[PDB]
Amino acid sequence: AIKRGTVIDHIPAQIGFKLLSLFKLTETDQRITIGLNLPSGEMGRKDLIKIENTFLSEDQVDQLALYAPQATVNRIDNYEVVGKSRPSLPERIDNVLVCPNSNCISHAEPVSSSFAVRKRANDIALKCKYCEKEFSHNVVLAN
Amino acid sequence: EAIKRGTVIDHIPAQIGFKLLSLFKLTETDQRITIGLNLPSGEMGRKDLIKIENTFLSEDQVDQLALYAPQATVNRIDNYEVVGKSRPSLPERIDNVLVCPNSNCISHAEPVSSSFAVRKRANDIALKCKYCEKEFSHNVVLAN
Amino acid sequence: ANPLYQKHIISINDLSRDDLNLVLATAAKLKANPQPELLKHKVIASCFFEASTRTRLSFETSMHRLGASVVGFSDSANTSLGKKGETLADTISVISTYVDAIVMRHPQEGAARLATEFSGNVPVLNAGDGSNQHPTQTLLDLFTIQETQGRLDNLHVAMVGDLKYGRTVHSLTQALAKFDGNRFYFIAPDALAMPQYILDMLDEKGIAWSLHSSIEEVMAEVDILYMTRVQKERLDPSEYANVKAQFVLRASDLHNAKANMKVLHPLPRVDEIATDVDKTPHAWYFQQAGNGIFARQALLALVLNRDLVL
Amino acid sequence: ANPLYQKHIISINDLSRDDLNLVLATAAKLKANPQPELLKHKVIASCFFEASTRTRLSFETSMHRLGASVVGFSDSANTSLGKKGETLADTISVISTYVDAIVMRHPQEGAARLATEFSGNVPVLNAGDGSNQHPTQTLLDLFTIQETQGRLDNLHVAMVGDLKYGRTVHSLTQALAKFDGNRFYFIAPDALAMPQYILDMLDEKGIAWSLHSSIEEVMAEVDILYMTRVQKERLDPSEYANVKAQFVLRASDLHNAKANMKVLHPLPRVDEIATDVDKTPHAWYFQQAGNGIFARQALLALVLNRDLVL
Amino acid sequence: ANPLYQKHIISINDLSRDDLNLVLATAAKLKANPQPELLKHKVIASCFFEASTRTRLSFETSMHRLGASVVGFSDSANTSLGKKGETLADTISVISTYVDAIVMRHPQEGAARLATEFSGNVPVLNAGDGSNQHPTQTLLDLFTIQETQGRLDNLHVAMVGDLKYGRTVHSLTQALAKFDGNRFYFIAPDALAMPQYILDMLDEKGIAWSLHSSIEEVMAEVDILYMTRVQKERLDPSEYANVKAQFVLRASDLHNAKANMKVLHPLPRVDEIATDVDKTPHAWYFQQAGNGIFARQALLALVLNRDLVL
Ligand SMILES: O=c1ccn([C@@H]2O[C@H](COP(=O)(O)OP(=O)(O)OP(=O)(O)O)[C@@H](O)[C@H]2O)c(=O)[nH]1
Ligand SMILES: O=c1ccn([C@@H]2O[C@H](COP(=O)(O)OP(=O)(O)OP(=O)(O)O)[C@@H](O)[C@H]2O)c(=O)[nH]1
Ligand SMILES: O=c1ccn([C@@H]2O[C@H](COP(=O)(O)OP(=O)(O)OP(=O)(O)O)[C@@H](O)[C@H]2O)c(=O)[nH]1
Ligand SMILES: O=c1ccn([C@@H]2O[C@H](COP(=O)(O)OP(=O)(O)OP(=O)(O)O)[C@@H](O)[C@H]2O)c(=O)[nH]1
Ligand SMILES: O=C(O)C[C@H](NC(=O)CP(=O)(O)O)C(=O)O
Ligand SMILES: O=C(O)C[C@H](NC(=O)CP(=O)(O)O)C(=O)O
Ligand SMILES: O=C(O)C[C@H](NC(=O)CP(=O)(O)O)C(=O)O
Ligand SMILES: [Mg+2]
Ligand SMILES: [Zn+2]
Ligand SMILES: [Zn+2]
Repeated sequence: AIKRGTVIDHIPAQIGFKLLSLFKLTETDQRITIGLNLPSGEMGRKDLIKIENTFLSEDQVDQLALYAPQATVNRIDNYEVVGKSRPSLPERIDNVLVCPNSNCISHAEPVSSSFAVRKRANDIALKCKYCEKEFSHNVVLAN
Repeated sequence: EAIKRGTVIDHIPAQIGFKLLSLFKLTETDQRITIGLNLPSGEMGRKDLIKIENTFLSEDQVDQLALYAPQATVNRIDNYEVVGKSRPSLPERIDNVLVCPNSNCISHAEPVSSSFAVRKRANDIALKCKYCEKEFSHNVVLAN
Repeated sequence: ANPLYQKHIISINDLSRDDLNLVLATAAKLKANPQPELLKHKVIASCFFEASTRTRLSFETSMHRLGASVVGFSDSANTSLGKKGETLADTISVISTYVDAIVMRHPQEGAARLATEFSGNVPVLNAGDGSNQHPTQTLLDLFTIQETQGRLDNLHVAMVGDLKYGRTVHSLTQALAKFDGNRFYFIAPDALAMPQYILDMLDEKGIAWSLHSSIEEVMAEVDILYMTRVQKERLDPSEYANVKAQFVLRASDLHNAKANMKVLHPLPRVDEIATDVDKTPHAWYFQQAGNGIFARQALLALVLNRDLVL
Repeated sequence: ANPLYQKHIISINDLSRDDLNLVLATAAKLKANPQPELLKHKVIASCFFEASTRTRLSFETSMHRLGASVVGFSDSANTSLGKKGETLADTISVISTYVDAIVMRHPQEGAARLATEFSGNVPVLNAGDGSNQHPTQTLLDLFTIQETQGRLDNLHVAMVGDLKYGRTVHSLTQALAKFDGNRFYFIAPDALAMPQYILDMLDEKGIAWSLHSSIEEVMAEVDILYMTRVQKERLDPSEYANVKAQFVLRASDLHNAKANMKVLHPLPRVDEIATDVDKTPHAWYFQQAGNGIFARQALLALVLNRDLVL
Repeated sequence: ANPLYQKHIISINDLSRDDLNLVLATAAKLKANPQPELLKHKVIASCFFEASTRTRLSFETSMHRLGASVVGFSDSANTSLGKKGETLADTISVISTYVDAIVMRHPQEGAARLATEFSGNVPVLNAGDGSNQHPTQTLLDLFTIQETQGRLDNLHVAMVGDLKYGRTVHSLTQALAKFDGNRFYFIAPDALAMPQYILDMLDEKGIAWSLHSSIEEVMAEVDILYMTRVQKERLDPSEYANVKAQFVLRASDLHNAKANMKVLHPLPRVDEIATDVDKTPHAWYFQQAGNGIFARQALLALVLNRDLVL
């Protein structure tokens, strides 16, 4: 139980460790607590990450919706929860993703990747700003 | 928080706890894991800490840690009890986790597991590839 | 200013119905009475990073008929990108300090889009980017359809051949779908089918389309029969069984066609259209090519002139 | 069984001073008294995945002088590894069900060691693995140094040329370092210096060694002048300045040479030894090549025949 | 003379059930009791016009175990056929005046049969002719199936991979079909199916066979799982979708396998057999390769030595 910072809860099993790398969260001097494969009332098993005196970038919260849709982000101040929400999915994601179209110009050239995001049913679709192709976020997140 | 059974890797130097998770693939399990990063120590000042339930490390596995966290303490826990304490001693070899930096080594092209002989050289650790026999500082030998 | 002044022309997806009608109206006028000095004092880059006959030559001729000058290259092998390792980005960055507009064709999807990020106030015209988009082809196609059919709505359109890699039909299907009551017939091998993203767009607008395994199934029904070439230079090796034209149109297959039906093809053709088709009243792929001049003149005039009166 | 019976012969670093002397002692004997049938009923694979004249032909000649048969290849291009994508491991896995020993040369370091992990009870003899080890070169070299100096202890040994990539001098330096009181002069361009693992090994045994920029410094004190070829096929493009022999020995460089001193070279030479050296009494590289027969006979004998020859 | 004395060995389709058993019976004997001089004073040509590791090296090894000498080439590029335009017929016409038997592998179907028409009284043994026949592969295969199943009758045999171009399975299926009550499962991409002349032959003998889309269906009932490599060097460019192994056997696929079942593969494998299979007790492809020595010894014995070995 931290005093001030962030608690990312309801992370799906085997995802917790990824977020640590991808967001370089452990590259800090700030105290960190992590629980992997924790028992969950609503999930059975879950991962959990606590970071003191630290808050996510909008960059980091935007990406979080893809990685872990059902995850909750808690902002704590003075030993108390102050902000609690499911991370809001954006419509553009820059830099982190790689177009799975191998003949996309985005592979050879000094530009940041960029995708337009939408759809429900099952997977969510990412449309490359460059080649205009659209893919399931399953195929894309298998970078 | 305390575990009933498994291994607690205490006294991991700062910024190392995460590497150990990545390198020895410690998170590739359904077992409950608990991690503390940047904890106060006093013996060390700042430290990392890894608890893994229902999981045990042989002397050799404990030894592989000597490259990264030599002053670490490995506590074997059973029935909420510390039933054994051991410290990493430099191993003779390190297999599988590293990749030989010689691009012309047969180990890259063929279905074999990597392997290096470990020796103390000056204030460094030198790794000799079992296959190509070239020697490198541990710093320049990457993982995968 | 006209709606297309100083605009990049990258993808049909960024153009409205009105935008397309404007180019078509402007093309009609320029064909009727030429404006030989309309683009005087303009210098335009023609940068082709892959092969072209129709697109580059009609573009450059169009520039000259309007009085502009042309610089560029038809091969990248002697640019600094070809010999000194220069990026496309830097290439666009310097050329855009020289010229008033850039026409570009490139083997990678997205190259034209990327170019707009480095060309500042200089308009980029996509002459083709990989198997993605071919907007100026669609402009001439629409113009030709308009010419021969008197309309762009309520048509029965068959597209035949490599629909997967045909940037021509990606752009053309999108354009025709901005009009009302068009019906589509896709005749393609499975491995080279019309991509799902095009189909989904048709579904969202409530446009009827169906799949057919032969031309004869629809011959009596179609106003436009749009043939394509297999894009061998884009096939994955796994798709090499499709290199040969699966559907071959011959003069004899036209016996039950509508009288007004026209056979189109962006060209070049290999074997998908037999030479005995050329003399029939349905062949119109060369007149279609011919129309590249008026559509490309129109596009150039609209992008580089605030407004014109004609 | 003799100490070397059924042993893999991969690296000098795995052998002891006693093993080396054993080979030499056996070589002496078979030269004096050939045993043309010692290896009758053996079949031995000769597998060369990069080029060879001396090593392959002398090994095969050795096999025939002892009565063994020979199978193999001098080129990997027509093996199933060359044309059908087969691994080296699978190649060794099948060959080791055919023959009684495997002699192999390969362009990647470690190849011989690998084969050892798939060859079961079939011994592997390393005819050279990339720039790593060349143990049978060292055996003939030692035999030659012994023949011409009367000893292998307390010698002054210069090694000249490409020391970084010379598998010959990696093996030979390690071997001489197993004997007492030898002294080393290393004459190399800085870019192709003797690797640090060799130098450390020498320091550990308190062996004296130093670097020199010319042959002339040490000419007066050397007993063995070991010349090498720049290993151009191993060189990184960044090391292409060293392709040309930096040190050329000519007959006039030998004025201040001890009468006992021999010039050795594992061969082939390019220009690092001028032809005028050939006629001088210091030249011994051809005699050296010939000693390959006796060293390689001995080695085959000890590995394939359980009893000490006599 | 034994039934196979001085016989050409071209196609399994030319041999009877008795011939095959004869080879196998001779193989058993020579393995138990080697006759190192049975072929003393024979010289035998080993002529390989396409690539080989197992077939060529085991044949040559067999020749040496029996005391014969060996001449030939592993590459046609330095024959007068390779450089001076000589026909295969003339090549066989001269070689057949030198040697006592000709072992040949060639990339064109029918080559072995052709050589037979120019070789006079010199027997030709087919080491593989294009995608047609591989009779000595079948001999070792049968020996292996016999060794591990105790019989060649009433077996469940799956063959997986490229059946259209597999000379191995053309020969092997024809051979097993000469025995009673065997059952076949063919697991191939449709484009590389077992040819119709094999299937017709089976129907004529009332042998049961069926097609399957996965290994898992038949895993429970098979005694022999015969995996093959996609023959990419034989493939038409139109078949390039099948280059990648469509069926990959891994150790986990073997859970429901009978304890007696063996996995065979004529080798080389690419990825159709994952390396984790190597350690499981079903893996027998290396043991299989080793049986090549005994099958090929036996064959040489019977063709070149008039009396039945015993
Ligand atoms: O003072 C606090 C309060 C809460 N937390 C941490 O915040 C996380 C969430 O805070 P809560 O514990 O209050 O959420 P909740 O379970 O009651 O309801 P759900 O979100 O599950 O629907 C908990 O996992 C707890 O570890 C702190 O670290 N410090
Ligand atoms: O700091 C920590 C460490 C560990 N845990 C461990 O996490 C487990 C769950 O703690 P929870 O507080 O999340 O229970 P929960 O009912 O709210 O679970 P949900 O339905 O919301 O998913 C607990 O069993 C505890 O052991 C924490 O909650 N916080
Ligand atoms: O499960 C946990 C969680 C957290 N911690 C946290 O570790 C920190 C130190 O707790 P320690 O128990 O390690 O104190 P220590 O004096 O033994 O430390 P050393 O000298 O051995 O290095 C404290 O911040 C504590 O909350 C645990 O020890 N175990
Ligand atoms: O049931 C237990 C017992 C012990 N532990 C954990 O074992 C770790 C060490 O247990 P120790 O009790 O031995 O720590 P220590 O400070 O007394 O001795 P040092 O190693 O620091 O010199 C502590 O971090 C504790 O959290 C459990 O997690 N569960
Ligand atoms: O190449 C095709 O088949 C269709 C289309 N053709 C053209 O644009 C004509 P050209 O290549 O001669 O300029 C294209 O996408 O390039
Ligand atoms: O190539 C050299 O210069 C030294 C040495 N040379 C030899 O072994 C002689 P060969 O290559 O003719 O067998 C080697 O490492 O291969
Ligand atoms: O090539 C194959 O996959 C099967 C078969 N393989 C062999 O005979 C083994 P090798 O080509 O090494 O002699 C062949 O037909 O050549
Ligand atoms: Mg909760
Ligand atoms: Zn893209
Ligand atoms: Zn190595």
